[PDB]
Amino acid sequence: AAKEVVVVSGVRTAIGDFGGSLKDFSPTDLGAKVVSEVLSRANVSGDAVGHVVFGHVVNTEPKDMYLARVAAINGGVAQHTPALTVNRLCGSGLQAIVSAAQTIMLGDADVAIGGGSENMSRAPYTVPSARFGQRMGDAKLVDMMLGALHDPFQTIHMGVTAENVARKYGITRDAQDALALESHRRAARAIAEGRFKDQILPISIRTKKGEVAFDTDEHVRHDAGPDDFTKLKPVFVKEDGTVTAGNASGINDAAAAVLMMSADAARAQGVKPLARLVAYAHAGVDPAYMGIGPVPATQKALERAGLKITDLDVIEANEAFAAQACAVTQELGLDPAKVNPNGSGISLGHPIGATGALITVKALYELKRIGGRYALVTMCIGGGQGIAAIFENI
Amino acid sequence: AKEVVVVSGVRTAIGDFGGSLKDFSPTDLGAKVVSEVLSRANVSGDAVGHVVFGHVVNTEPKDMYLARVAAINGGVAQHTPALTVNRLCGSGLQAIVSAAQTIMLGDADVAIGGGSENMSRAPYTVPSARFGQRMGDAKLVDMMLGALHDPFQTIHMGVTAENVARKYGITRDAQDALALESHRRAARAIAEGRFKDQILPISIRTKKGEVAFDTDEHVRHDAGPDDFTKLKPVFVKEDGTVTAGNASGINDAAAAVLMMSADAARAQGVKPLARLVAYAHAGVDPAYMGIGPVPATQKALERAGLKITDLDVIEANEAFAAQACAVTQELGLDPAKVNPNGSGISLGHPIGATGALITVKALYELKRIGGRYALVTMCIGGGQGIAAIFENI
Amino acid sequence: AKEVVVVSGVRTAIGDFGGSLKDFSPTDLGAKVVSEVLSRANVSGDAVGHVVFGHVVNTEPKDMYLARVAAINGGVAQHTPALTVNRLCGSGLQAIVSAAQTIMLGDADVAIGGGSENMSRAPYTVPSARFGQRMGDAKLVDMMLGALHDPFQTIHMGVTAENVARKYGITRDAQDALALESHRRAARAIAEGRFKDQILPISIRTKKGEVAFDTDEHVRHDAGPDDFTKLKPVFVKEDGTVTAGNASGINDAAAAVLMMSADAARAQGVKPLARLVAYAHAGVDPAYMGIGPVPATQKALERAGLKITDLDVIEANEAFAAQACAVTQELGLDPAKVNPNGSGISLGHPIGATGALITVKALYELKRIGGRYALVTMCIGGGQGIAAIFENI
Amino acid sequence: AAKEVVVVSGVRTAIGDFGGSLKDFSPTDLGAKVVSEVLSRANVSGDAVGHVVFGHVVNTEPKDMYLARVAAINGGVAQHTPALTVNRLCGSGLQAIVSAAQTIMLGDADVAIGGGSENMSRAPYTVPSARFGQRMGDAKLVDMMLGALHDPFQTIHMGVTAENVARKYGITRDAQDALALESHRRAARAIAEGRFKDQILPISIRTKKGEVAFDTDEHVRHDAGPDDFTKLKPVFVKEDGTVTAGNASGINDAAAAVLMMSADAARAQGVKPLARLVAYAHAGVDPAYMGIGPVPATQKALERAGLKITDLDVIEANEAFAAQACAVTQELGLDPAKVNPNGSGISLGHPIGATGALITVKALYELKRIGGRYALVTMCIGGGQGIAAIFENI
Repeated sequence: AAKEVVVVSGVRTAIGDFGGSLKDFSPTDLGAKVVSEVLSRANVSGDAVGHVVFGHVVNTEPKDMYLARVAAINGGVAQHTPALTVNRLCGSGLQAIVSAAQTIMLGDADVAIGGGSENMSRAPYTVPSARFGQRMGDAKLVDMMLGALHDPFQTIHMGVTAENVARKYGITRDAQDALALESHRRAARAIAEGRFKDQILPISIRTKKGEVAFDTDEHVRHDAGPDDFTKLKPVFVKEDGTVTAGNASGINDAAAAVLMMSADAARAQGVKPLARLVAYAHAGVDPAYMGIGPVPATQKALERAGLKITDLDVIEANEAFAAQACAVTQELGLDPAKVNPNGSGISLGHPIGATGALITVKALYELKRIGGRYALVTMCIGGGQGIAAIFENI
Repeated sequence: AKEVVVVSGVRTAIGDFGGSLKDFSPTDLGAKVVSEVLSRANVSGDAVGHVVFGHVVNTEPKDMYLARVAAINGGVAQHTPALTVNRLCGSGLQAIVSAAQTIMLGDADVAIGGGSENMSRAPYTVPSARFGQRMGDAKLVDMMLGALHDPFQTIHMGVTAENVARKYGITRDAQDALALESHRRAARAIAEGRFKDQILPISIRTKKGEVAFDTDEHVRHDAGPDDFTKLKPVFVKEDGTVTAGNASGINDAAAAVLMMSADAARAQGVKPLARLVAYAHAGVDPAYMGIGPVPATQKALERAGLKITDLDVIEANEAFAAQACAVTQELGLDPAKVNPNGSGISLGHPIGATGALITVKALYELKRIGGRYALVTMCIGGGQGIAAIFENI
Repeated sequence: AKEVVVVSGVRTAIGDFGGSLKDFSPTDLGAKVVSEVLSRANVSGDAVGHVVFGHVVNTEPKDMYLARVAAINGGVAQHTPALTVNRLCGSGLQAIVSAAQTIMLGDADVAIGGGSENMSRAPYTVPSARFGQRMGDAKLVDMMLGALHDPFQTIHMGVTAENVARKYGITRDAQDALALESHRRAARAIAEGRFKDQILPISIRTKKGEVAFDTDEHVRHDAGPDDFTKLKPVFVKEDGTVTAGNASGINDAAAAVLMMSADAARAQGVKPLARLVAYAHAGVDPAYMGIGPVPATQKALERAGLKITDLDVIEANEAFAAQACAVTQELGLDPAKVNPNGSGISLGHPIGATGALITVKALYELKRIGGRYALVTMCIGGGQGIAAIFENI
Repeated sequence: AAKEVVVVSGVRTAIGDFGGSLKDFSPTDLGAKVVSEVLSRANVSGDAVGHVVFGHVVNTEPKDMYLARVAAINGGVAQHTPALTVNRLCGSGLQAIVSAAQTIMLGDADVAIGGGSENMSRAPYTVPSARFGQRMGDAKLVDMMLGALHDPFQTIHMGVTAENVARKYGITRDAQDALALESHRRAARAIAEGRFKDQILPISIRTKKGEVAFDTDEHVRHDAGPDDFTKLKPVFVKEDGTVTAGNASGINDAAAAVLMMSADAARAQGVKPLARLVAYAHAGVDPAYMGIGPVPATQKALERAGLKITDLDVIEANEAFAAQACAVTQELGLDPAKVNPNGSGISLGHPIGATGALITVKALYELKRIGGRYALVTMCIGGGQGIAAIFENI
């Protein structure tokens, strides 16, 4: 049978705004930082890692095509360890964990690191005409960030797909604004109570005034009220819009990782782990309704775990758009009080490829905060997919 | 872990840098090979549990969706998950392994694994363009050349080939000898038609009319040893051995295989190419990445319960003659069974697709000669190797 | 106002877009023509009072220094002031006028006037690159095409040529007739050697060895009317008449003349080409810029006390057959005396240099036929014309 | 003989910082604004202009290759008026005035506008490899602003040539800092007393808070003291430097213009003019010592006017670098109290192609402020030139 997967350690950076506090840190720099820190939290030597897998979507420089391997080596993992970079768009961070968990389940590794890293502030422009020349007439610099945020089949912003989902599932503007506000208030409470302190790795940021520690998610508005979201205008369609800058996730910079071991290695070393992996599942949907991807993915994951919605103490379902996040909670019958209890993409940000690893970290630490048992991690995926994993606190 | 059978496979002909496939984006070539493998396996696009594609150099925004776009435009139903993987030069074989893992773990009964790369379309980036340069000249960065540079010492992959030539005693004469033979085996394979059945022709729009591109165009059909000894090194100024002639090209191509669980293949009455026996991965010193195949192959043979002499076909990519000679030498392989129809030096190296493409070759060679076991392995920039073993059936 | 004599002049052969002079920067070509005119006039580079050069499209930072770089690297002493002027297609003749003005006003006894342009090397700009684009695709702007667009209506200069064809009754047949004849006159001039003495050969580095570039390469030597009537318009989709064949090319070239006060020329025993009789400028509707030469020429003939029938040589640049036919028609000129050896359609239009270059032609034609008065005029994008009249001596 | 040239009107914009308040106004936009305003100040119809000449160095867009003609037409000058753009680097603004004055002197025009316009914030990057392609390996985006500030013969920054001049002419660091400080204090006094109000055309600048008037030279430090310049480090050479960011001119955005007429047209219309043109002169020098160009140019201009240094009531000599400006004043024997009495490039900025027209405006208004008679306008020129003009208040 398949080997049990234990998540022994996890960490994330705080999440930086677009053009904000992490804009000078490359995706391989952020990835190496979380690799070194998960190894130290698990008390695992860099020479004892079987596989490294990292999620990552937008290459900012040539090194990023080597991302998992540079993150591993500069993170202190020995050169004999294989390293893989995976891209399942917004779900890459969680995919990387599943992919790393699969090496353990199949007996190819006893230890594996799964992470993600993304720096959207550093997303590049391309010039397709530069290699062979344009010859005459104007050409373009192609924004690879906005490009990654366009559905490749209809060439519409992810935001338009969020409007498709609000329309189809009856998610009003007032519902989306209520979810957005509540996410900022939960995140601001979590910061004030220190709920994130143990799971965040501070980053010292070179400033002209001397070094200061970046250890707080800066996208969060701490003074928010209803009118900050009411006054805003829809941004992605000209007619009958509901999706705004305020009730859509940010675009952001972050990295996160977890370190996992077979259950037998974990036993024999005597680790005090975060959780075990119970099940995962994938799904594809209509690309024009990609925001509801978590629904079938979550259903299939719960079937594989032998669990029901009501057994979930903690749910991290990324708020890519309040339009889709509301529809996900509505179609699955979730309790909004248990979904994203400390905020999510709208308030903390959406550092694409890192997001799915980061919110796994969030779910596992929240399980420990409340003494819960089971957590669901799930996210929608551009191009029309969903991914879900269930973890058990142990 | 369930048994994985490879029922069908296909590849495009390999295009030269700036050549016949320069106008075909990577998702276009990926969609073509997807649609064709579905039809060769006679499998509904509604019956696929997972698509995984390897791809290294994003040429446009759509490429960040490559597997998904390849699957949808190739006729796979929207309900199928789709994943893009990057293990540099091994990405193509990785995608096959990753897709086979979904079947081994019972997450899918049917899976497609493939690779697609168009280096001709590799872009230049401008890292200062979003927030501005402000003052001073800025860089336009070659993402193709950057993909071919080791990220630790910022040296060309070719310098790591010189390192491997030093450490393992691969002379310049030894390299050009392999390079020449690779081209003769390829030209010989093209002439006997060995590649016909595995290649999907692509119609390439010319002013002269419609013309079908179905032949690997990197091959020198008139090659003699003199064409190689006259060239001189290009990666180290003095005391060098790797040249443009004994190193692979960089190229444009796509390939894919369709796989099923053993049960599903039986129930569908499909006559399969091969079965997956084992795979393994290895990490090595990045300065010596070209030797990656040796420990990968050793670990895979261990898991498969085989030895080197049980291998009837070996596709060990020729990234550089300097590396491939050393791989053969260290593993004790029979050069007659290693790349019997050429490899990267003669046929090309369309990186993210190569591992899938040479898997296709290896399976079709097994059928040509009636062999049993085939090894597929390659070196990986950054310092890895990947290897897989297949059994004809 | 003192008398201005043109003692010497020279030009390069005109290169095609992407052709023989594509590797010669504008300051390089400018320095060449400076050094040569000094030596043809036998004037020390220490004796020059002013250098003025016309130039429109900056190809690199040095071009913002063009006149100064051309003068210094051409051997003019550093104590000579140097000015770059831009009156678009008239810049070359403007530089001559501006340099002649320093002599007329007694600010200098010796002055060089010239033009230099390399359109092949015209750059692309990135206006968002300094402070960044932030979000959304950005533009790479073609500065060559932008130079050829009217800045008021953002239409190609060719559309203004269609406007001129409408208003003045210039048929498509009339245009191709001028275009064909321009090419035959040029090929005929090249064959008799009319251009030999005025052209400075430039050695152009080829893999085949050293080869001398001394012949205007835009000329079709085998031209018949059929090569023009088969092409069809390119600047308005329907109801058009201007084509690639009856419009000038865009080209790379440099030219210059050296001038002196009458007294200084006498004292130096130099045998001059001609004297400056008069000049004038005109502004017109930008949508009809191609008719600019007509009022300029009329005003210049007034100041010179001459009429159209006193002109033995006319160099009226052929920007578009549609415009040049109308200029000849409105002024009542004899087509036999207008561009007797071709002009922009056959020879090319290296814009900032053209006005200087066709001044050179006009003066050398006066010597060839023993004529007295020559008119030099051209149209100017944005809606101007410039004209100058010279007297052989 | 040559016809007398009367300067009837003049105007300038305030001078914007690099990336500052004028960064969104193109050079043809600024040029049209000053064209329309000089015409209105002279009470001259746009249909009665004989020639327009504008100085301009760095093309920011295709329209700039038509700069004088777009400035003229969009400024309200009739389309029958010829328009010329001139480039004599830093001296282009004054050259444009001389060139326009020459059309009057030679009887080709009775009215002529001479101006300059530059927007360095909008100076572009080029990509020489874009038209025909780079094929392989990295390429460059070429900074055309920094390129314009490099000597084309040795490829050294103008700042290094300023160090050549300080060395050769014995201009110490303390002298350069004293000149720099004094320029900011004079400029700040001029702003507080309103000395610039009549000569500046306000520009309404679209801001999110509503329209605000840009009418004050923003480069000026109003709170400066000696230590702001002492603390700074040399910027252009590694050894034995004296030239700093603080004692070098800024790079800037501005436009200016004057309108001139033959003396007979001015008489017959009855204008109340600023000044008459007395003489101008040019000079070239060693490109490596370009900063002393104003010395021989000023000497030759004074010879042509039949005047002496001591007849000059007002001197506008552009402070490109305190190193060169000090040497110019020292070699000509000028009184520093009469040179740049209200500041210059170091404190107000150096909007290259506009600078020479702008400081003509400054000199003519200062003549009126003090009832002086003769003003010298002079500037150094990259590549090694100088230009000078003398005006008489009438």
